Amino acid sequence: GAMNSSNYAELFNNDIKLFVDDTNVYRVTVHKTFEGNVATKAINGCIFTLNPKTGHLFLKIIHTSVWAGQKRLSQLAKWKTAEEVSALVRSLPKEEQPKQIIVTRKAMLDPLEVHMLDFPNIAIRPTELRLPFSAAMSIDKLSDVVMKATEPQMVLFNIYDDWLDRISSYTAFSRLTLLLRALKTNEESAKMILLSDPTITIKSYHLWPSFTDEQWITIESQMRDLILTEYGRKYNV
Amino acid sequence: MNTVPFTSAPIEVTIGIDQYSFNVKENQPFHGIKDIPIGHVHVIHFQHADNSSMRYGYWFDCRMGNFYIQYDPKDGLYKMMEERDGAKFENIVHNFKERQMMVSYPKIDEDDTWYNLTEFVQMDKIRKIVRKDENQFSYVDSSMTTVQENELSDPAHSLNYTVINFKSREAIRPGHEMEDFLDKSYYLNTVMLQGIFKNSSNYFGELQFAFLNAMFFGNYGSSLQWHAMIELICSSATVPKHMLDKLDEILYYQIKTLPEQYSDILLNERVWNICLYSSFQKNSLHNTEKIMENKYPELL
Repeated sequence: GAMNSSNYAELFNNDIKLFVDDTNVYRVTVHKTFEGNVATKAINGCIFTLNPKTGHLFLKIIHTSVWAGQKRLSQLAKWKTAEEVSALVRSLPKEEQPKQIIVTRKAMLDPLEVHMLDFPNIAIRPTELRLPFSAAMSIDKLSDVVMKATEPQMVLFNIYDDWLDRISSYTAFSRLTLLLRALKTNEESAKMILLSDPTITIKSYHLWPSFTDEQWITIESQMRDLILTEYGRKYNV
Repeated sequence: MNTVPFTSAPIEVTIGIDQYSFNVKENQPFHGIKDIPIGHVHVIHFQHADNSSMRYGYWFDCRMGNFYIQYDPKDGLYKMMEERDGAKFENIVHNFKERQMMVSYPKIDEDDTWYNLTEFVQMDKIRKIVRKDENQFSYVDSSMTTVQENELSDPAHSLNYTVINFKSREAIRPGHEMEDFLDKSYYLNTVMLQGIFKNSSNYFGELQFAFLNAMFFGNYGSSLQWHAMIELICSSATVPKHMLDKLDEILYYQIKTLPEQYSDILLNERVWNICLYSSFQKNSLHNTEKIMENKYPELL
């Protein structure tokens, strides 16, 4: 059934599973036409497919050419997501195929179930968790490869950098969800917190800065403060 | 005009014949039903006064043999049987008729209700859904599960309705996932009509039989099948015009006949709202939409 606060540890067991987030697949800017009507212009998007145990991220870049001459694009975006996730599963060796796919949005269930009919033993699950994976495009290196793409492309990352050398996958996921929740709530403030000390850099092969264990505690505290402030503002509480 | 004689009525029972019903008292001198119209299937159905659980009954066609009802005190039900001796049977019926111990099938001349509910229903198709090849008539009851319900446990007592599943490889061509899921025309027209049913008449016959089992026995699996066969047509963008016109007539008479008090359990809100207001065929079922809006506006 649904993945929730109750069954959260299941994310870090030894059963291969992927989160799929389709938020950033179909992206547009809304603008005025010469005649004063409104139109959209698509920009490149991405499917965010993440192994929460290992940090392996399958970033399938969705090039605007996909949408050319298609109707009902927000509907099509879900089916295109399910087509590409199905294609990714088929591309993996059997021993690397997921046992479960957790979709962040309930509207992905039917599209993914129908594309995965050939895999009756892979469970397609919704979640009650309100995960901040929409903010993936606030990670500068992910945003940069998506915008630069001139054709459909799959790019592989580890979203945890080298963190699993020092921390468990539970702690790594918690740090990732905190960073993304801060980036989602106040991007400018979160990015200021992450880059404020010029001496801490991002390795060429990494997404996030090279914080010591003590610096990560300071950073995580700054992200928590950012999130609660913004919350008091949002709700006047 | 054919007759189904009864040996006796030893237990108090409500007896149904098609859309009609009669209360019979324990040991009331009741000996059957005469003047049954030839040319249609019929159903004779029972609900005991002491156990209003298990409605049960028999589908039959008097053209196929001489049938009678006899109570079995061991199995505790009214059973249909075939009399193979024509002269014994004619003599039984003639005697009971002379003593006027038979009710008359109470058909109004103007009234095409039964024809309209059974237009495509054939005994030979019923006998493939309800498998008991040694009898020419078919037993159905409230509790019998469908092959589809069983997949998801006694195979010999199942309703072998055609399995319809919108999220199945049968329903979805590899490479046409979105197209086939959002527009079920290939599943309706190639897989079901051309492939399995062979023609719209056999499809409608099964749809009408499922409805009648839902209505007369409260058979839940039958109600599921009736709605699935409606949804498969309404969810297809491409349906022959004769089929849509015929479906509107079929459903109109089904909704007209349904007891007003059973709309809550026998009608699926999602399917009817989707079929009448959202589907490709939202504007193709004028008669059905008008009777549903006047008879069951709460459901909608």
